[PDB]
Amino acid sequence: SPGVFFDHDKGKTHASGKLLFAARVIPYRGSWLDFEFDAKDIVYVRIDRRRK
DNA sequence: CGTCGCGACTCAGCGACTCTTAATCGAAGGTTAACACGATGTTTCCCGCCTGTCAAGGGGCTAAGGGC
Repeated sequence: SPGVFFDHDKGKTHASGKLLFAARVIPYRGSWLDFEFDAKDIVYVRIDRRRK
């Protein structure tokens, strides 16, 4: 369904054991947006999972 | 007697091939300037050569009947 999503990572793709909390808003028709974090504790706008 | 001028260093990071094994039924939707000679094939009959009938004629071979 269209709307913002916050998929907290379950440890996978983490530095050691930390979570990611990828805040992604899925539009009904358009380009996806990802506001996930990293091990450096920084929010990166991974638009449509292309770049970070 | 300190650092920094100047060097590697491994750490991260970024890209990327497969989804068993047989099977349940066959195809599958759009895109919308106008015209002109020329050289280039396309398609029809038309005679040329030749092929394939059956027949006609005949003879030559084979065989069957009659006579001594």
